[PDB]
Amino acid sequence: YREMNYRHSWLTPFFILVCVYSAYFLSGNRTESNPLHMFVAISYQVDGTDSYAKGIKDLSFVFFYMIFFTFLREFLMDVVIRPFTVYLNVTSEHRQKRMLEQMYAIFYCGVSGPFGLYIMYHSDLWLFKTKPMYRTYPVITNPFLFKIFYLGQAAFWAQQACVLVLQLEKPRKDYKELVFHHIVTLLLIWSSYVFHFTKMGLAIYITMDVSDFFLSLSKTLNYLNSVFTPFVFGLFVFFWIYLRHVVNIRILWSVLTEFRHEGNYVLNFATQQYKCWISLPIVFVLIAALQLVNLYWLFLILRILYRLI
Amino acid sequence: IFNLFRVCFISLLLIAAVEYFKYGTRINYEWFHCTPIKEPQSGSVIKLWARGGPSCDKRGEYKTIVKRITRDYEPNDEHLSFCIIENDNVPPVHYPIHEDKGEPGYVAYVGYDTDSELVQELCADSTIYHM
Amino acid sequence: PKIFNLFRVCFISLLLIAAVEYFKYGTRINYEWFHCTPIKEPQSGSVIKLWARGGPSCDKRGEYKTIVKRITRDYEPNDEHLSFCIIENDNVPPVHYPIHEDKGEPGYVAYVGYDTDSELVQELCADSTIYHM
Amino acid sequence: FREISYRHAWIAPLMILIAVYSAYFTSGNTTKTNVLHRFVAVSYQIGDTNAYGKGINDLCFVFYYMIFFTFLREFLMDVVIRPFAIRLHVTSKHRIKRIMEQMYAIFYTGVSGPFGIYCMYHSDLWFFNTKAMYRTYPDFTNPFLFKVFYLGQAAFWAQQACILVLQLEKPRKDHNELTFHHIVTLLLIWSSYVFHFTKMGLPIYITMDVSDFLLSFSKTLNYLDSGLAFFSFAIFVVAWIYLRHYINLKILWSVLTQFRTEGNYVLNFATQQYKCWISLPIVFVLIGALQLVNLYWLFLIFRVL
Ligand SMILES: CCCCCCCCCCCCCCCCCC(=O)OC[C@H](COP(=O)(O)OCCN)OC(=O)CCCCCCCCCCCCCCCCC
Ligand SMILES: CCCCCCCCCCCCCCCCCC(=O)OC[C@H](COP(=O)(O)OCCN)OC(=O)CCCCCCCCCCCCCCCCC
Ligand SMILES: CCCCCCCCCCCCCCCCCC(=O)OC[C@H](COP(=O)(O)OCCN)OC(=O)CCCCCCCCCCCCCCCCC
Ligand SMILES: CCCCCCCCCCCCCCCCCC(=O)OC[C@H](COP(=O)(O)OCCN)OC(=O)CCCCCCCCCCCCCCCCC
Ligand SMILES: [N+]
Ligand SMILES: [N+]
Repeated sequence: YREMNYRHSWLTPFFILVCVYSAYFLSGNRTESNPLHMFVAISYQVDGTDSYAKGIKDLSFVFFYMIFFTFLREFLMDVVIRPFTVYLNVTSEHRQKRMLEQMYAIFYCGVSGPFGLYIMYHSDLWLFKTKPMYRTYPVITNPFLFKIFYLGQAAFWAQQACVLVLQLEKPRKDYKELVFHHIVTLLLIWSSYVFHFTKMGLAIYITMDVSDFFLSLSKTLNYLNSVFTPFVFGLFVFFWIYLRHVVNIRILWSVLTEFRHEGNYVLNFATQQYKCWISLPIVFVLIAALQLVNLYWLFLILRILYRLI
Repeated sequence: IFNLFRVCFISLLLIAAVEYFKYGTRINYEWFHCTPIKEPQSGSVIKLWARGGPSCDKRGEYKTIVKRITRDYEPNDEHLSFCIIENDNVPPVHYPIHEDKGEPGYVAYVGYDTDSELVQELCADSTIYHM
Repeated sequence: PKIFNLFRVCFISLLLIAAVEYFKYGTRINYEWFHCTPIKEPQSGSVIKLWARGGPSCDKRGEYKTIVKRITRDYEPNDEHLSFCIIENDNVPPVHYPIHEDKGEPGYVAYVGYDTDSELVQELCADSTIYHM
Repeated sequence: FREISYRHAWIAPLMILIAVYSAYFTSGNTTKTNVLHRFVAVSYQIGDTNAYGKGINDLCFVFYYMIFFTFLREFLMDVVIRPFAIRLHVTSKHRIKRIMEQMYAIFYTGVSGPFGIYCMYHSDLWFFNTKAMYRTYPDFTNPFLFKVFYLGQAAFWAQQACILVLQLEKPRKDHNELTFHHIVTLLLIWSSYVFHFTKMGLPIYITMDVSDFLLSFSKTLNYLDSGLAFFSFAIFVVAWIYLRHYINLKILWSVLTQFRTEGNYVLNFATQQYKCWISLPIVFVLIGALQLVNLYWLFLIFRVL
C-alpha cells in the first residue's frame, strides 16, 4: 500500500471516498437522516421541492468534496494527463509540469464552465440577465444544481488553495498570483453564497471560468507547437473581452442601476435582506476590484498580443 | 501542514464570524432598525415606543419596548409595572422609509411601582404587567 | 522592543478587563438565558403554550423576557403574521420560583400561534389582550 | 534639558502630575463633571454617601496614578533611597541595586499595611471577620477608603508590573519570581474588585502587605549589616505564620463554609450574585493556589532558619 500510496498519490483519498460512499449506500437509508448524507450529498432540502437552504452541513459537503477533488486532482495527474504529456513527448521537467497545471485547468474549467452554463440555462439568469440577480433577493434557498455548483466550486477551490498552501512543490515565481486567485475566488464564492448572492455570483463565476478555460487551452498549446495556438488564443481574446469585461461591466452597471430598482432595497436584518445602500458600495467595490484586476490582466493579454503579432 | 491548519482555522473563523453576524443581526434586528423613543411622563413613568423604517415592524417595536422595559428598570431595586398597548390601526409593517412616520404600532407605559397608580391612568384599559 | 512588550501586556490586560466587564454586563442583561428555561407546551398546529421555569433568579421579568424571546424567535412574522398573549400569574410575586423542582405555577404564560390559528390563540388567551406581530 | 531629565527620572512624570493637579485645582469645577476628575479622584460616588460605584473611570484613575507611582517610585529612589544607600556606606553596587527595591518595599508596604488595617478597622471586617466577607455580597459600591486602596493598589502594582515588563534593568535572578508576584497581585486586585469581592480581598491583601513589609525590613537589615536583622526577621516568621497561613487558612475555611452560609448563595446574574456553587471552586482554588504559594514560601523561610 505505502509504495502504491507514494507512486499513486491519489490512492489515499480514493480509499476514503469509496469507503464513505460505500458506507453511505450500504446504510440503506441514503437520506438526510444518514450521518454520511452530511458529507456525500447536499443538505437542507426544502421538503421535496428543488430548493436547498444553507447551514453547517454545507461545510461537511465542502470538506468531503475537497477530498474528492484531491483524488480527482491527483488521479487525473497520475493516470490520465501525465501519460498524455509523455505521449506528446514534451521531454522537459519544468515545461511538462507546467503543462500539467494547465492541462488540469482544461478538465475542470471545461467541466464547470459548461456546468455553470447548464445551471444558468435552467434559470432566469440566461445570457447574463442582470435583473434576475436582484428581483428574488435574498435567495435564501438554492436549486439542487446551484447548491451543487456553489459548494462544488467551494470544494474545488478550497482543495486547490489547500494544496497550494501546503506547498507540496517548491513555489514558483507566479505562486503569489495563484494564492491571490485561489483566496479571492474562495472569498467570492463564499461571500456570494453566505449572503444569498448566488444568482449574481453564478454569472460572475461563469465568466471567470469560461475565460480561464480558453486561457489554459491557449496556454497549453503555446507550451506545445501547433497551428491551433493562435486560433485558440484568438478565441480567448473574444471570450475574455466579452466575459471578463462586457459581461462583468454590465454586471457592474446593474449593481448601480438594478441593485436599487430590482427586488427589495430596504435593509431588513430580520429577513436577511442585505441588498441596500450599505451593500451597494461593497458589491460595487468587490466586482469593480475584480474588473480592475481583469483590466490589469487585459493589459498583459494585450501586450502579449502585440508580441504575438 | 501547520500553515494550512492556520489558513483553514482563520478561514473557518471568518465563516463562523460572518455566520454570527447574519444570525445576530437577524436575531437582534430591532436594535439596528428600531430606535427606542422615551417620553418621561412623571416620576419614573415614561411612555415608550420604537421608531424606524419598514424593518421596524410591530415585532421589532415590541422587542425594542421590552428591551428597555427590562433594562431601564431594575425590579430587584424596585418592582415596576408596565403595559404594552398595540396600535390596532396599523399593520405589523407600517413605518415608512422616510421620517414622516405615523402612529407607532406599539406603545408602552412603564414605571416603578411607587408610580403604579400613574401607570394605570396612562394604561387605562390595557392590561398591567408587573416585573 | 521593550516598549512593545509593555503595550502587548497593557493590551492583553485591558482585553481581559473588558472581557470580564462584557461577561458581567452580558450575563446581567441576558440573565434570563441562564436562569429561565423556556418550557413550550404545544397546543395545536402553530399554537403553543409558552412559559419559563427556573430558580428564584428566574424573575417575573426573566419569564417575560424568556417568553418574549421565544415569541419573537420561534415565530417569524415575515413568513406569516403572528398572534400571541402574555398572561400574568398575579397569584405569585415577581420572585416566586423555588430552588428545587416543585416550582409551582409560572409567573407568566403566553399562548402564541401563527395567524392561521389566531381564532384558536384567542380562545386559549381567555379574554387576555391579544398582541399581533 | 535632557541632562536633568536623566539625572532626575522623576521629572518626566512630575510634569503631568503638576499639570493635572494644577489644571484640576485651578478650574472652578473640581467635581465629577470636570474632565480631570475621572483621573485625579475617585469616580462614581453615589449621592453624599461614602459608597462609590465601579466603572471605566476607575481605569482612568488607575492609569493616572500609575504615573503618580511612576513618579513616587523614581522620585524616592532618586531623592532619598539612593542617597540613603550611599550615606549608609554600602560596599557593593549589586547590593545597592537590591536594597533599592527593598527600601522602596519597606516604604510602600510600610504605608500600605497601615492604610489597609486602617480600612479594615473602619469597617466591620476588623479582627479578620470572615462573616463580613459574605453577608453583604455583592458589594457593588465601596467606601472611599476601599476604592482608594484597591484602585491605588492596582495602580501601584500595575506600574511595578509595567516597569518589570519594560525591563528597566534586564538582569535579575528572580525576575520570573517577581513577574509572577506582580501579575498575581494585579489579578487578585482586579478580579476581587470587578467581581464585588473587595471585602474578602482586603484581608488577603493585608496579610500579603504586612508580611511583605517585615520581609523587606528584615531583608534590608540583612544587606545593611546589623544584629537587628535576625530579630526583625524573627518578627517576620511569626507575622508571616499568622498572616500568610493562619489568616489565609481561616479565609479558606470560610470559603468552604461561610461562603455558602452567609449572604445569598443563589446565583443571580440579574443582580450580579456570583456567590454560588460555581464561584465556590473558583474562589477556593484561587485562594488555595495563593495558600500553596505561601506554603512553598514558608518552606523557604524555614530553609533560611
Ligand atoms: C471538475 C468537475 C469534475 C466532475 C464534477 C462532478 C462529478 C459528479 C460525481 C462526483 C462523485 C459524487 C457522485 C454522487 C455521490 C452521491 C450523490 C447522491 O447521493 O445523490 C446526489 C446527492 C443527493 O441526492 P439524494 O440523496 O438522492 O437526494 C436528492 C434526491 N432525493 O447530491 C449530490 O449531487 C451531491 C454529490 C454531487 C457530486 C458533485 C459535486 C461537485 C460538482 C461541482 C461542479 C464541478 C466542480 C469543479 C470545479 C472546477 C472549476 C474551477
Ligand atoms: C480555505 C481552505 C478551506 C476552508 C473551508 C472551505 C471554504 C468554504 C467556502 C464556502 C463554502 C460554503 C460555506 C458556508 C456553508 C455554511 C455557512 C452557511 O451558509 O450558514 C448559513 C446558515 C443559516 O442559513 P440561512 O438560510 O443563511 O438563514 C437561516 C435559514 N433559515 O448558518 C447557520 O445557521 C449555521 C452557522 C454555522 C456556524 C459555524 C461556522 C463554521 C465553524 C466550523 C464548523 C466545522 C464543522 C462542520 C464542517 C466539518 C468539515 C470541516
Ligand atoms: C503607597 C503605595 C501603594 C498604594 C497604597 C494605598 C494608598 C495610596 C493610594 C493611591 C494614592 C491616592 C489615590 C487617591 C487619592 C485621592 C482620592 C480622592 O478622591 O480625593 C478626594 C479629594 C477630596 O475631594 P472629593 O472627595 O473628590 O470631593 C467630594 C466628593 N467625594 O479629591 C479632590 O478633590 C482632590 C483630587 C485628589 C488629589 C490627590 C493628591 C495626591 C497627592 C499624593 C498622595 C500620596 C498617596 C500616598 C501617601 C504617601 C505618599 C508619600
Ligand atoms: C492602563 C489602564 C488603562 C488606561 C486607559 C483608560 C481607558 C481604557 C479603556 C479600554 C478598556 C475598557 C474596559 C471596559 C471598562 C468597563 C466598562 C464598564 O463601565 O463596566 C462597568 C463596571 C462596573 O459594573 P457595575 O456598574 O457595578 O454594574 C452595574 C450595576 N449593577 O466597571 C468595572 O467593574 C470596571 C472596573 C475597571 C477597573 C479595574 C480595577 C483594577 C485594575 C487593575 C489594573 C489593570 C492595569 C492594566 C495595565 C497594566 C498591566 C500590567
Ligand atoms: N441604533
Ligand atoms: N440555558
